[PDB]
Amino acid sequence: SAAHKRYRRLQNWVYNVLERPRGWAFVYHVFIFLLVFSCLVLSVLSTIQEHQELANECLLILEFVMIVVFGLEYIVRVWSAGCCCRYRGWQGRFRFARKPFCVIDFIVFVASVAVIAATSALRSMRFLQILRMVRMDRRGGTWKLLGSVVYAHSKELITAWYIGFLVLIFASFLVYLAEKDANSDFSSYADSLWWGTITLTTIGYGDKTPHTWLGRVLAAGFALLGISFFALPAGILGSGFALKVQEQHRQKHFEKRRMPAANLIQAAWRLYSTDPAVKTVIRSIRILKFLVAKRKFKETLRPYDVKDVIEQYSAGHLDMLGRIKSLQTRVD
Amino acid sequence: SAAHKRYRRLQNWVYNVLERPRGWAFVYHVFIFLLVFSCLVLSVLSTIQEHQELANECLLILEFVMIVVFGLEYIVRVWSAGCCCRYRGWQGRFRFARKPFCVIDFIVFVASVAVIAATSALRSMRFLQILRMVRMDRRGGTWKLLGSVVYAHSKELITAWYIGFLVLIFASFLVYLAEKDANSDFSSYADSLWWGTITLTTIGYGDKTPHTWLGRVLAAGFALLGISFFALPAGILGSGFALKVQEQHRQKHFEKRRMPAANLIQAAWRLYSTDPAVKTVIRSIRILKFLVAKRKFKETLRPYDVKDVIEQYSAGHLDMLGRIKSLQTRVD
Amino acid sequence: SAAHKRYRRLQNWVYNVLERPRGWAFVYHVFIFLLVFSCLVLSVLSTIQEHQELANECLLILEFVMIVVFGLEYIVRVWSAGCCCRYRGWQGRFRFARKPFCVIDFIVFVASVAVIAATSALRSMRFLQILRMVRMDRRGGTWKLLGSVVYAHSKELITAWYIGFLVLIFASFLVYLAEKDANSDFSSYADSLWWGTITLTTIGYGDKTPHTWLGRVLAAGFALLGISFFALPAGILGSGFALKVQEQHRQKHFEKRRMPAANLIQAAWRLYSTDPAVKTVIRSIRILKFLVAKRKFKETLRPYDVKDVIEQYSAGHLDMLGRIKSLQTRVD
Amino acid sequence: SAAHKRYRRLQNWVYNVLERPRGWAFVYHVFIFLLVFSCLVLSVLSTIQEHQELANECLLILEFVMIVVFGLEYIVRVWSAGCCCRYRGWQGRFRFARKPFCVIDFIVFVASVAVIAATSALRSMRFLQILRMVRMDRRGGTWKLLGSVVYAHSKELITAWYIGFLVLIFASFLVYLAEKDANSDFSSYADSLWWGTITLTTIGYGDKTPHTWLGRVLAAGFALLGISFFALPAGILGSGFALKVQEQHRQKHFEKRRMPAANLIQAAWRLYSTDPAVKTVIRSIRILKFLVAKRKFKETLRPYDVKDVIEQYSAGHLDMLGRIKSLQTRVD
Amino acid sequence: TEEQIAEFKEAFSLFDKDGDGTITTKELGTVMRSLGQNPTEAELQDMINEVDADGNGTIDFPEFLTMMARKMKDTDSEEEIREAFRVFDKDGNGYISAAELRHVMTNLGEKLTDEEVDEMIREADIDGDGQVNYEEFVQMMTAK
Amino acid sequence: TEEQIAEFKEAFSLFDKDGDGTITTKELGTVMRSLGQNPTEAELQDMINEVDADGNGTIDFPEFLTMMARKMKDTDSEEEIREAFRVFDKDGNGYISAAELRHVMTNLGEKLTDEEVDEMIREADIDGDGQVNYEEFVQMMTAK
Amino acid sequence: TEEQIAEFKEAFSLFDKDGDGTITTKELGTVMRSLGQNPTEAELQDMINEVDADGNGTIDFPEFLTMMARKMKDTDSEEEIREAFRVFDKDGNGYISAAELRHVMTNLGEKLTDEEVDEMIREADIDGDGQVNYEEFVQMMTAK
Amino acid sequence: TEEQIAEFKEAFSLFDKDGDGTITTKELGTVMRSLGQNPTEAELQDMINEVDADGNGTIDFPEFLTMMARKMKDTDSEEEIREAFRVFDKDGNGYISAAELRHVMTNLGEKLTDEEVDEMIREADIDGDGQVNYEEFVQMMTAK
Ligand SMILES: [K+]
Ligand SMILES: [K+]
Ligand SMILES: [K+]
Ligand SMILES: [K+]
Repeated sequence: SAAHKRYRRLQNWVYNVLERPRGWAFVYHVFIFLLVFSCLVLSVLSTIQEHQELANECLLILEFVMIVVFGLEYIVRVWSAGCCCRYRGWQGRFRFARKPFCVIDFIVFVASVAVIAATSALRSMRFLQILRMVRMDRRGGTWKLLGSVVYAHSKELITAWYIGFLVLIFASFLVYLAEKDANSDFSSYADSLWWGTITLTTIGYGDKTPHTWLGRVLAAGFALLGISFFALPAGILGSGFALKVQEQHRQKHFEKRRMPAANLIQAAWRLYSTDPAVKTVIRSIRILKFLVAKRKFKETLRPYDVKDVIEQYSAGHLDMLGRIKSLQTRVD
Repeated sequence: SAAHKRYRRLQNWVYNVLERPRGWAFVYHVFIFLLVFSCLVLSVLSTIQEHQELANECLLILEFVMIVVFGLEYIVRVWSAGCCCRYRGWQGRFRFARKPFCVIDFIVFVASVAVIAATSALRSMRFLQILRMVRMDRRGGTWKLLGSVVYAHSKELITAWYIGFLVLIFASFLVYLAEKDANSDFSSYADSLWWGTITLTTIGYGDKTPHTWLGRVLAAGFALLGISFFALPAGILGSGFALKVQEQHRQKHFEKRRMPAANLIQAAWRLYSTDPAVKTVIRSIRILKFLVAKRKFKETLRPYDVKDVIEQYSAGHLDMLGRIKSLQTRVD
Repeated sequence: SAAHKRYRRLQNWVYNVLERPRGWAFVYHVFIFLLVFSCLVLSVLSTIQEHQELANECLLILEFVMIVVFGLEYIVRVWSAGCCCRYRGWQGRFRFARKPFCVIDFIVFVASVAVIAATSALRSMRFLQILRMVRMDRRGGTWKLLGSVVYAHSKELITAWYIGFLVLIFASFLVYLAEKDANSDFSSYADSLWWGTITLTTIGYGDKTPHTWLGRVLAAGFALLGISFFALPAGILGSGFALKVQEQHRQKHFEKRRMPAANLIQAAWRLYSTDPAVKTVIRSIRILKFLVAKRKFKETLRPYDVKDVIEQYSAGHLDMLGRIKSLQTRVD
Repeated sequence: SAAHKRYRRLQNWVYNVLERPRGWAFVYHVFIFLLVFSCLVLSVLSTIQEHQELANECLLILEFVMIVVFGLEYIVRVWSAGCCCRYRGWQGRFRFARKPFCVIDFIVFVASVAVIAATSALRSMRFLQILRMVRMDRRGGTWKLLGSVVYAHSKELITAWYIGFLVLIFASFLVYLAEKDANSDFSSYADSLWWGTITLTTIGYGDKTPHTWLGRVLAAGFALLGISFFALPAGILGSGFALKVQEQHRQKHFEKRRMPAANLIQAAWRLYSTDPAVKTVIRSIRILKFLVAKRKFKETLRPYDVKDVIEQYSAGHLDMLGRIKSLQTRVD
Repeated sequence: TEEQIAEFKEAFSLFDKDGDGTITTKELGTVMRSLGQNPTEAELQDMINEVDADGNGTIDFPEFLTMMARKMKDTDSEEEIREAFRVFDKDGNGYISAAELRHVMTNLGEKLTDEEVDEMIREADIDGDGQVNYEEFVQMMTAK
Repeated sequence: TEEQIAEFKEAFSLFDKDGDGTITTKELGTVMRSLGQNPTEAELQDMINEVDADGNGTIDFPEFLTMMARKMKDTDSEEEIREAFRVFDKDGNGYISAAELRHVMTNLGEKLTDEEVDEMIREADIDGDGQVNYEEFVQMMTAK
Repeated sequence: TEEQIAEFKEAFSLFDKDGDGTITTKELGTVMRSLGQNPTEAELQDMINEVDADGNGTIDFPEFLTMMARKMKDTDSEEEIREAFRVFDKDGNGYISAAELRHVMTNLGEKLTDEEVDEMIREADIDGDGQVNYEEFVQMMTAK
Repeated sequence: TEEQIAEFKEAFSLFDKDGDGTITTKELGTVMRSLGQNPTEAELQDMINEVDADGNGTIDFPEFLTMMARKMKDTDSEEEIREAFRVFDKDGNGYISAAELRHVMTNLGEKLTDEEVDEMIREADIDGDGQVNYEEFVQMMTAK
């Protein structure tokens, strides 16, 4: 029915905008992020006593807004489960809710209602709204990428950590020995460790500095080595991030080929098996399916030199040399 | 006419030096940049009260220089519109002026005349001369490249931003909790946020430092993570800049091939269609055109392995294997 | 015997977990590292006088734990030498101990017993437990990789060192000249060198800063150059680490091919030379060996485009073109 | 003569160790560098008044050492010009000295003799010994590489400079506006520029910090952008250095092929043209020359996939497909 | 032949799958849905726009010469089908097993009848092993 | 033949396109401009310097043996023209359509007459589709 | 032939190398160890699982048609053996010397008898140089 | 033939270029220097060590069968010489001009006589253009 297909269209569209954004769909998630960010900022302001009544008023209003949007978010999201046999029916909606993020969405909902109803419990509930903030990335992507890259470049990272740690242990010791007496910053080796950490990371607060000439010489000498070493992981991770995401893009690109391949083989076998209602049907299916399917397959096939191009290259060449041998033995 | 072609030559040359510099042409733009930079510096000096009369004198003289060069710049630029049917005639000059940078050039011109005529309006007009400074890059190139790269590596960047932001939120909270009592720098969570931002970026002013042992342990531990994370975008952008500009260079390189290709095909078809005034004409056109065109085409064809070399490789190989099949079926 | 093969299995397993870890085997080494790290931390705590008696008690208990695990580590490790004819028999165990890390393991053992028996000697022995810490990486891997990369990128590194050093020498000189008089931080060129080192590395303690306008201008100008230059080695090393470890992974990957190749050639020649007890034997060896060996060889052969794929490509193509010539001369 | 060939050998060897070091030859240049570095350090020490007499004594002795080694360096270097017809004979030695570094070597020589003979002139001469230090890299390599890379990646660099400069101009302005009143660090826009430069480079001395909440918000916000931007050139240069030196290594590798190619073609043509004193001569030249020349050529030919391998690939394939066409038209 | 001209008789009015030469995209879609095809309007539109003489649905049916006369034996077809198998032929060597064939056909893309898929596993290659040679399949569509 | 020797008669003095064996680069350019070619002096100079025997314009016209005797059937020509089509043949397969041909000819490089471009779209390949085979075109120049 | 059917007589019960059609993996391993093979249980299991009809050891011995009927002349074999030589043939050109052959055989993988390795150095290629052509060896296994 | 056996007569004692079968590396070098070759001791040593039967200079001259019997027509030679031209043949297409030939021969590597280089520019390829085909040269050494 026209109402039925309007239902289906809005169903699917809101589902996509909520669960799997893309393009302008990000505007809604930007809205939610700004909402929660505003809640955090307004809480921070409420901490500053010298002006908090205005903050409290605006915070109550913002909490109303949060309560309504989050509840509507939940309901629309659950209803937005009519795009597959997967989460349909009452039981399907229940399984959709068992999905862990829907849970914490329910908890932030009830936390909001508790806050508006109403000091440990209050701090807890507000912390739950901050839980929504950390829940922003649902499908792990920021975490999965980070862990994947850290594991992949484990050797480099462990080298950097080991040498940096060991430089930090020894430089701190030597400087502490040099300045144990005159300088008062380095009263104990703990202080020297603090200084070494602040120095090798290039933070350099300057609350703890060498004073003796020997101390300064040692500090500079070890600084060169360390400074080089603690900055290393950032470079390693940057390179690894670029590489890993490039690989993901390539891989994700290949599945785009998967659909047309099925299209072509389904059309080909069905049409061949078939070969004037029936004849008009076969005519149309031949013409439309092939002209579309072959086309799309082709525009999906060409790019990415890496290994893809050379794989097709090798395949074609292999049968070519196979037939070189075959034709030569056929001649003589 | 000789005067007419001198007119055309100077026309085109000044056009290129003003609008599309290359090689030594950059010297004039360096001159303009130093002029505007000197204006900025002299204004800064005029702010320093203890010596400003000399600054004002030199600034008036510099403003005369600016006024004359900018007006002449405008006139020469507009006149420098005789290289194509595009901006010729009175109406063509009008459309050349409608181009947005020519506008702001007119505004900086009139701002200069207003300054020499003559406190909000004065500050505005001087700000307009600074507008010329920001107008330096006309054709967006510094902006377009930056935006393009930021968008291309969006995943990496969002990961870094997300994790860094979240580390900054939590480290600041924990340190604030640890040092809420003893330390006086961390009077409120706002202060802790300031400290966390200054620390994780490795600026480290040192106005706000941890004092308790627990605070220092937390600060160092979180510092390691953060420091690694806030430094990440710089590495990502550096890699992306290199990659994107490399791609642009390759692409820009290919259009260099476009001209010779047309040359060859025009010469070939025309000469073939033609085939002793007419015979001498055909002789000369054959010899000169082909010997030049084929040559230039060739020197424009060879380099860039990437995909280019392997594309020509595959093309040649495809017809080769095509004829392998053809010849074998022709034999038997 | 069943007891004999249990002996062999546990022998080999403990050998692998101690000498060549992999996967979950790292948990034991993590345990040891945390043990030694805890010893270091507890010593640091013992330095802090205001609470050291608790530290001493816990340190004595930890030293008992260290003594027992290290002694058992030694014995189990030496016994764990029954996996090859290499270190078997009493003489073989002696050669296993001559291996240098087993030595320093013995010294840390005796150092621990000396500490529990019992101020220079005590400091020495505790330093020996820290020697165990630095002994963590046995087979040099953190050191070998670092040295290899430093040597490989020697040109880049020397450029950075040279220019950075020279900028540091001259910037410090000029700033010292500018601020010799007014500023009191720059009392002597030594002080200026200290300032320059702290500045160019971006530590910036802030104990020594320029004050005169000229000094600040010079400091900023030289800062730009230097700051760029001292940060360079970290980037070079990060790239080199990634590249070198990638190369190592590729190389290590190729030896994985070495075993199957021998398997295939041994099976092939033996089975061919052989070609119904004998016939059943030949049947089984043919079927099982080939079906396994060829399989494994194949799954070990395909990946890594780099040079590997193109090497196989070229090899196959070379005999193909060889036969192109051969067949054409055979035809005519 | 045996004395004559000893003369030639030592001639060439000392020439190589002085002018074109390689391997252990670097030990002598390390010696010279440590000598000049020690002179610099001892001068620095002589500045520190509270102990300078010992410094002066050791400096006089070091100057004797410098005088003798530099004079001997000069003489041995000039004499070390007997390896080619290039710098032989009295006139050849004169041209060898006209080479600019030999000049400044002469000046540092005479500066040393002037210092030992003996306040502006003295400061000058000591500065000349520092000129030797900067002369360390003779053949420009640290400078040529830096300039080459800066020019190659000009686009990226200008983007970074432009955006960073413009962020620095505006952030400084806004912060100065925010804190013009309360804060006393930002008395004038010059001060704000100083603060902005120290902040965006992540030095962060901390002598100038924001105090108002608005100032801090602006400072942090702009810090994020800037900090990312000023760190960019280091990454760009690191990548460019790696790339450029890799290219140089490849290129330098190809000339290694140049010698064997000439060897092979000289041997081949000469031996062919020749084809039993004469027969024994031809026999020996055939056997020895070819077995050596072909060998060495081969070990010099294979590596470097990049373009080299694919260039040989394409060449061989081109004649192969050429003969495919030829043989097929020959058949039919 | 007889069938070709008989279908051309309907094609003269059904160049856009209708009773009159027109754009008839929606009519074509409804007719196909009645036939059981049930296509999409956008799918019909893209197809009509691609292969067309008049380029407005009411083409002068040059597809009379396309559909019947073209044996669909274009080498592009063979290459395309080979590539189509490649994405499913992990490690190649006729990698497809009949199980994978039925899986993809009945679980992905257009979910053809399991009986049709069984007929595919029979007719296309009776062997039904994990090494079904792809040359036969591209011939199977083209010539075999 | 007759035309070859007849043109060689003028060529003996017009090796540099003039009445006397000389560099005659400017004279050649003016003569071409009179003929309607209107070339550039630098264009004439580079060309003369490239293919030359005396290398000063007054070459002993070995181009008698170059122009007529060379059928311009060099395989380098065929490869070059194929590459020339490649830059315009996006995705290949005879990608050029006559519209693209006229566009490039009349809008880029040398803007040949639209009538000449129509004659190209006719003679080179009468079909005028988006799949004009390039082998015919390279033969069209070389042999066809 | 006679030997094939004679071995098939035992194979009917020893499809898993035993006296009864069963999984008989451990029995097969013990029987091989008695024969002197001394295999591993995991090695036997993987092998049985791979090539199998029933896929449980008690296959209906289609390996009667595999072992004897398959001449082991598959081009995959030739390519595999060529690749096997490649990893040992540094710089190629028949790089293997008989010394390297004996070294690898007697020091790595399965340590075959030195007499067997000498017989390999004799039969496979009598020349025993550092340039032993690999085409003969792949034929040596396949045809030669 | 006559010359081969005549040279073998001296070779029986001059396998290391002397009057007795020995290492005779220094004697060989001195003899060559007398002949005008003037080789290096290290150059002689490496060569003797490479191609050898006894591997100590006093080889049982299997180079009787190497030098004369080997026509030096190995395809490795042709490939090597082609590669040798490649490094000098910038952009290929017979890129070498006789000027470049004389330049390299008389300025680099072994500085052969200018007369010998002129004889090379004549015999190897009389044309002396910048497009000297390399196939003739590799044949010129091998067969032509
Ligand atoms: K910093
Ligand atoms: K700092
Ligand atoms: K800092
Ligand atoms: K600081």
